[PDB]
Amino acid sequence: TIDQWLLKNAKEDAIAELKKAGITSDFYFNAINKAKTVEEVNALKNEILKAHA
Repeated sequence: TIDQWLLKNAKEDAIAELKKAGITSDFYFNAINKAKTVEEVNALKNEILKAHA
């Protein structure tokens, strides 16, 4: 039982506060859904800190 996988939950609760940080790229926001859990969504955001910029 791992339907939680699909995710699609932290991508909006996180994008709603990251779009203000300035990062407006779509390569990170779109990949925010591929995340597995909330730790994977917020985790990808921490990657833009280095992977990007």
